Amino acid sequence: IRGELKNCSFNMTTELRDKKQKVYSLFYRLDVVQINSNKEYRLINCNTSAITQACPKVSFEPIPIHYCAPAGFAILKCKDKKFNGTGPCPSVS
Amino acid sequence: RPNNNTRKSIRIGPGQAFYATGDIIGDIRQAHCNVSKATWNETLGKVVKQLRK
Amino acid sequence: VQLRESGPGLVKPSETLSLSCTVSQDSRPSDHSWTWVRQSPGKALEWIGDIHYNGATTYNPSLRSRVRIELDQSIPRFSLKMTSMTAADTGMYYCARNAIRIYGVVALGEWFHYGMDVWGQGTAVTVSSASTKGPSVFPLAPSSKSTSGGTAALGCLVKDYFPEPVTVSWNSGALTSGVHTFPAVLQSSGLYSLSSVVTVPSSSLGTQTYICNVNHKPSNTKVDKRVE
Amino acid sequence: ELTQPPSVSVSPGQTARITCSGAPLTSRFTYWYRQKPGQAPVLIISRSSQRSSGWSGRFSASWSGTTVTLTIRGVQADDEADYYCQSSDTSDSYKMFGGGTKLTVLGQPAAAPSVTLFPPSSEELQANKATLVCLISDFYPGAVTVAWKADSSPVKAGVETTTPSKQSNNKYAASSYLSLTPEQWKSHKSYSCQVTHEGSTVEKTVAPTEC
Ligand SMILES: *[C@@H]1O[C@H](CO)[C@@H](O[C@@H]2O[C@H](CO)[C@@H](O[C@@H]3O[C@H](CO[C@H]4O[C@H](CO[C@H]5O[C@H](CO)[C@@H](O)[C@H](O)[C@@H]5O[C@H]5O[C@H](CO)[C@@H](O)[C@H](O)[C@@H]5O)[C@@H](O)[C@H](O[C@H]5O[C@H](CO)[C@@H](O)[C@H](O)[C@@H]5O)[C@@H]4O)[C@@H](O)[C@H](O[C@H]4O[C@H](CO[C@H]5O[C@H](CO)[C@@H](O)[C@H](O)[C@@H]5O)[C@@H](O)[C@H](O)[C@@H]4O)[C@@H]3O)[C@H](O)[C@H]2NC(C)=O)[C@H](O)[C@H]1NC(C)=O
Ligand SMILES: *[C@@H]1O[C@H](CO)[C@@H](O[C@@H]2O[C@H](CO)[C@@H](O[C@@H]3O[C@H](CO[C@H]4O[C@H](CO[C@H]5O[C@H](CO)[C@@H](O)[C@H](O)[C@@H]5O)[C@@H](O)[C@H](O[C@H]5O[C@H](CO)[C@@H](O)[C@H](O)[C@@H]5O)[C@@H]4O)[C@@H](O)[C@H](O[C@H]4O[C@H](CO)[C@@H](O)[C@H](O)[C@@H]4O)[C@@H]3O)[C@H](O)[C@H]2NC(C)=O)[C@H](O)[C@H]1NC(C)=O
Ligand SMILES: *[C@@H]1O[C@H](CO)[C@@H](O[C@@H]2O[C@H](CO)[C@@H](O[C@@H]3O[C@H](CO[C@H]4O[C@H](CO[C@H]5O[C@H](CO)[C@@H](O)[C@H](O)[C@@H]5O)[C@@H](O)[C@H](O[C@H]5O[C@H](CO[C@H]6O[C@H](CO)[C@@H](O)[C@H](O)[C@@H]6O)[C@@H](O)[C@H](O)[C@@H]5O)[C@@H]4O)[C@@H](O)[C@H](O)[C@@H]3O)[C@H](O)[C@H]2NC(C)=O)[C@H](O)[C@H]1NC(C)=O
Ligand SMILES: *[C@@H]1O[C@H](CO)[C@@H](O[C@@H]2O[C@H](CO)[C@@H](O[C@@H]3O[C@H](CO[C@H]4O[C@H](CO[C@H]5O[C@H](CO)[C@@H](O)[C@H](O)[C@@H]5O)[C@@H](O)[C@H](O)[C@@H]4O)[C@@H](O)[C@H](O[C@H]4O[C@H](CO)[C@@H](O)[C@H](O)[C@@H]4O)[C@@H]3O)[C@H](O)[C@H]2NC(C)=O)[C@H](O)[C@H]1NC(C)=O
Ligand SMILES: *[C@@H]1O[C@H](CO)[C@@H](O[C@@H]2O[C@H](CO)[C@@H](O[C@@H]3O[C@H](CO[C@H]4O[C@H](CO[C@H]5O[C@H](CO)[C@@H](O)[C@H](O)[C@@H]5O)[C@@H](O)[C@H](O)[C@@H]4O)[C@@H](O)[C@H](O)[C@@H]3O)[C@H](O)[C@H]2NC(C)=O)[C@H](O)[C@H]1NC(C)=O
Ligand SMILES: *[C@@H]1O[C@H](CO)[C@@H](O[C@@H]2O[C@H](CO)[C@@H](O[C@@H]3O[C@H](CO)[C@@H](O)[C@H](O[C@H]4O[C@H](CO)[C@@H](O)[C@H](O)[C@@H]4O)[C@@H]3O)[C@H](O)[C@H]2NC(C)=O)[C@H](O)[C@H]1NC(C)=O
Ligand SMILES: *[C@@H]1O[C@H](CO)[C@@H](O[C@@H]2O[C@H](CO)[C@@H](O[C@@H]3O[C@H](CO[C@H]4O[C@H](CO)[C@@H](O)[C@H](O)[C@@H]4O)[C@@H](O)[C@H](O)[C@@H]3O)[C@H](O)[C@H]2NC(C)=O)[C@H](O)[C@H]1NC(C)=O
Ligand SMILES: *[C@@H]1O[C@H](CO)[C@@H](O[C@@H]2O[C@H](CO)[C@@H](O[C@@H]3O[C@H](CO)[C@@H](O)[C@H](O)[C@@H]3O)[C@H](O)[C@H]2NC(C)=O)[C@H](O)[C@H]1NC(C)=O
Repeated sequence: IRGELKNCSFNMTTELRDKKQKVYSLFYRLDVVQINSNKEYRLINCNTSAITQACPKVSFEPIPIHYCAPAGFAILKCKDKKFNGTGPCPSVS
Repeated sequence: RPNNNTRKSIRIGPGQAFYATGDIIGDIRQAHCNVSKATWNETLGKVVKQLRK
Repeated sequence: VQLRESGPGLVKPSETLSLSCTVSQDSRPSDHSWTWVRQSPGKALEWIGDIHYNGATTYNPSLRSRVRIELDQSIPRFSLKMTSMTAADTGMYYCARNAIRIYGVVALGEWFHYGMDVWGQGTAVTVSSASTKGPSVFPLAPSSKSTSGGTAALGCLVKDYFPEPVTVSWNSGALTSGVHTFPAVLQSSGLYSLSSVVTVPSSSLGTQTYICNVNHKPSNTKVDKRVE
Repeated sequence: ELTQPPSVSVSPGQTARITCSGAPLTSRFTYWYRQKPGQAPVLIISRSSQRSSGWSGRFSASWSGTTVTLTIRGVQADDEADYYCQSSDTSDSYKMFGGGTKLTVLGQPAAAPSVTLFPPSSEELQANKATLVCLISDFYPGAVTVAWKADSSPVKAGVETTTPSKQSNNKYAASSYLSLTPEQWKSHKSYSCQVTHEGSTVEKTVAPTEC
């Protein structure tokens, strides 16, 4: 003077507990909300429950996990292609 | 997601490091999903055929 | 890369007018959107309708009652129509390309505008009834004051014509090193009286005495006349 | 439905200021373009993405609040014409043009005529009306009277004149024409025109004797 993220300045503790530091950061909308000329915001979760950062080197990719039975147990598979809801399955494994 | 996010690590005490969105590089572009309209029209059709009965 | 307007340039106060703009050598004219504009005789520019290859029309709400714009599909050459309101609106109308540079994905809203980048040659139209009479070919003559080179007076004026536009050329478009053109007034009768002077080096003019195009305007009456 | 100043003047070689005020200055940038006499407009400023628009062609522009600014470069020599404003609306529908400015550079010298007058010769005088080719050009500004004389004294008479229009580097022109019958051209006197701008103004005599 297209706007859905906001340039946030705020005051945050540093390495030393005594001193403080001011740095900027960008946050997506809805993750932050106003309070009451210069807008003032707050994280949407600080109102509710606590917060913990996801680990930096952790893959959230779904990989195949197999479920298998314990001794004396067995898993039965419905090999019937048409299987309306559930009922007696003629082809079991 | 076309956004080019830069990594800004700022420590908040020892060992701990918050990973903030940095400064964006390139014009802001909204994230999107592509669906083959041809492929989608038939998948939605076979369901209403099975749902018919 | 280039484009020129096309179509008739006068109108009776009633009825509609058709103007077409051809564009060629464009490397990709599908995405680029097009538009018309006008400049009233009182030097007040304005805007008319946006048109695009998708089939989107929207014109100036102060003019929507008359304007209806259409795009030809086979080749790039759009046209503009104006219905009832035509008097005083006339003056001169331009053809321009609304440059659309896109940076993201279409249909989402990432297609910010570049504005006008290439315009047409710029044609003129006026509404005033009456008809054309045609130019009367005429020479104004020179005087051999001195054998040696000096300031040169030349003439190939014409008294009458009705359409305001004018076509004049010297030696059939060869040397425009000193061509001049000056407008004329209505002289109450209606027809204007435009004259064109040229200033070429004068010393000894024998076989290369130069010529005048006199191409005429509403009805083409090209009368090439040579000066003595 | 926007506002633009029609007439601002500034010193040559110095910076200048153009404004265009309106409400929908949030939807689609600004634009301006320049209109030379008898020529098509050209892109003064463009937008390739976000801030990189004004930059280094020269010019540069600023957008304060309601009105925007076209802070042009330092040199302003001869780049003079009429400037408008484009832009679109908040609903993207239609475009409004609200006029614009015509800037003029000072420090240029005054008028200096140097055009010879032409008389009607051959072809015309043999039809029905010899008429009077009585023209002159090259001047700035206009308002100088040609005052065509009957013998050696300016007869007011009765013929039309044209309103000056600029060409090339300013230079008001359009000239002035006259129109009498041969019963007055071939019967009254020898004819001669004049120029009365200010101070020193020179002109040329007529006379016939072509045959
Ligand atoms: C899911 O499906 C959707 C479908 O909707 C997919 O969406 C697609 O998303 C991609 C991005 O992921 C997006 O790509 C973007 O393309 C645009 C446009 O570039 C294309 O068109 C250009 C125009 O060519 C014209 O101009 C050139 C140069 O003048 C001429 O050489 C041409 O002949 C042609 O000229 C005509 O038009 C001009 C302009 O009107 C006139 O002046 C001429 O007279 C004439 O009429 C092409 O140049 C360009 O081609 C180049 O790249 C392609 C692809 O790599 C390549 O094949 C080709 O060989 C060539 O090398 C494209 O074809 C891009 O603008 C955009 O990003 C780029 O530019 C961005 C902005 O400009 C930047 O640079 C300027 C320069 O100074 C700067 O000033 C700006 O500040 C800015 O930084 C920039 O941000 C980017 O970083 C890039 O540089 C994208 O590349 C598709 O459009 C979009 N598709 C649709 C249909 O929406 C989606 O991806 C799918 N998801 C998947 C696949 O999973
Ligand atoms: C439903 O299933 C689909 C399909 O599985 C699934 O989509 C997959 O999603 C996962 C993540 O969840 C994707 O995996 C990520 O890929 C990231 C990008 O790199 C990818 O492509 C590389 C292309 O390599 C080719 O070309 C290069 C040059 O361009 C060339 O050098 C190569 O030789 C090759 O020809 C590919 O290489 C890469 O992964 C392998 O190889 C690289 C080295 O080449 C190696 O570094 C990798 O570890 C790996 O061996 C990958 O396929 C990738 O960035 C990302 O994380 C890794 O890299 C980051 C970058 O810093 C590191 O920080 C991090 O430590 C990791 O090493 C991760 O690998 C996967 O590509 C998707 N689909 C495909 C194609 O399989 C959906 O998510 C599923 N549905 C849901 C619920 O989402
Ligand atoms: C999210 O928000 C964050 C918030 O931090 C964003 O990060 C910020 O981004 C902005 C971008 O503007 C950065 O601002 C930059 O500041 C640096 C450093 O400051 C030096 O230059 C200043 C120049 O004045 C500025 O403003 C004038 C106003 O007209 C401009 O003309 C000028 O170009 C500058 O932008 C100096 O004031 C300052 O003072 C000292 O040095 C001066 C050196 O000479 C300068 O000033 C003279 C006039 O005095 C000029 O003639 C000369 O050309 C030069 O400009 C000296 O004169 C003065 O007396 C003092 O000694 C500093 O030198 C500038 O270099 C950049 O141009 C810009 O202004 C913020 O720094 C940055 N935040 C941080 C962490 O600092 C973030 O960008 C955003 N998100 C995104 C989208 O990334
Ligand atoms: C999202 O943003 C990120 C952050 O910018 C983008 O990451 C960078 O993008 C650019 C452009 O796409 C990539 O291309 C180029 O990489 C060149 C190589 O630099 C790396 O190797 C260097 C080794 O030596 C090289 O440079 C030296 C000079 O220092 C030369 O003498 C030598 O011959 C080699 O060419 C390292 O020194 C350097 O630290 C890098 O690790 C760069 O040289 C090149 O720089 C040009 O462009 C810069 C802007 O990107 C500009 O500031 C420079 O002045 C110069 O014009 C350019 O970076 C990078 O490889 C890439 N990676 C990193 C880590 O920078 C990312 O690309 C972007 N996403 C998109 C959409 O592109
Ligand atoms: C981060 O943590 C800080 C501290 O806990 C939070 O508080 C604000 O911090 C900012 C700095 O980022 C303060 O603003 C600055 O105030 C400077 C001086 O303040 C004193 O004078 C002010 C009036 O200014 C006059 O005097 C100055 C002296 O330099 C002159 O330069 C001026 O021209 C005036 O003459 C008083 O209002 C103030 O109370 C002090 O007496 C000033 O120089 C800087 O330009 C700047 O204005 C701000 O005052 C702090 N407090 C407030 C009310 O917010 C901060 O909120 C935390 N994070 C955030 C959200 O930023
Ligand atoms: C954390 O803080 C948030 C933010 O304040 C708070 O979530 C809020 O909860 C209130 C509960 O009242 C929400 O207020 C509602 O908002 C919805 C959506 O706009 C309205 O539809 C609700 O009713 C309105 O319309 C009704 C029609 O009958 C009226 O009867 C009624 O009076 C209202 O006008 C109502 O306004 C508020 O929107 C949310 N904020 C969010 C999530 O956007 C949350 O409860 C707090 N948690 C804690 C700390 O307890
Ligand atoms: C998948 O296919 C399975 C195999 O067909 C379905 O199981 C069937 O489910 C129905 C309903 O749960 C069972 O009983 C039915 O009952 C109706 C109602 O009968 C009463 O009313 C009618 C008139 O409305 C009247 O005529 C009767 O006299 C009764 O008063 C009957 O009309 C049906 O004929 C039928 O008896 C079936 O017994 C049951 N079949 C079996 C044994 O598998 C299953 O519902 C399907 N869907 C899912 C999600 O699994
Ligand atoms: C998902 O994004 C991918 C690109 O990353 C799009 O994949 C490409 O889709 C086109 C569709 O025409 C494929 O074109 C044709 O593929 C056939 C083989 O299936 C090939 O024989 C033809 O020559 C031609 O290339 C293209 O191959 C394909 N790329 C790959 C490697 O998958 C895909 O279309 C996007 N999803 C949607 C919604 O379309």
